Amino acid sequence: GSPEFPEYFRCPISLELMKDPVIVSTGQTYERSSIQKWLDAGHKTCPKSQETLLHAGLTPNYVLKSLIALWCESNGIE
Repeated sequence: GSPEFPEYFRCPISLELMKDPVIVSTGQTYERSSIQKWLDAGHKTCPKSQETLLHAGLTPNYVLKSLIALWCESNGIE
């Protein structure tokens, strides 16, 4: 029983959790402030195993916001 999950709720970036979650190639959905922080730096690899995103384009994924927004409501996480 551990609250460990890559997506859906908290970001694996720094356990900040996401509000507006952004999808990128490779199918990652993390918070823009965490992902685009390093993607903008010129890198395009996932934080999991460094799966090269190849095409670095930020596609806003609205599926997760209502979910993550639910979890940071349970615990004030950021």
